[PDB]
Amino acid sequence: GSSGSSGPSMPASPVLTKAGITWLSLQWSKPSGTPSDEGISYILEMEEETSGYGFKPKYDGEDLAYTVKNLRRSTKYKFKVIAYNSEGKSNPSEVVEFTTCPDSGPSSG
Repeated sequence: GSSGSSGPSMPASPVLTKAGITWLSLQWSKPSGTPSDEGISYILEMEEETSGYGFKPKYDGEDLAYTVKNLRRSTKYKFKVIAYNSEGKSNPSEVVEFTTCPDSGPSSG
């Protein structure tokens, strides 16, 4: 905290274009009236494993969309878009929730 270099304002929560079984296609946009530097980056976070420890980074690129991978069938997960700059990062966005499709798989074996 404390005075320092400000980053990108609060971005819009990540949407869910298509919800797969072992993948999740989220969609986020840039904040209003950007500070500077064309094309912003956003880190997709997710919390659903640790015992109230903290969110972990999943994606780290300069795209306003990503295809999550390594998931579980018929499962719920949290996700929050985090906009950051090569200089630093800002506060996370609203925590959204999504579900996946069924699978069943073989199970037995």
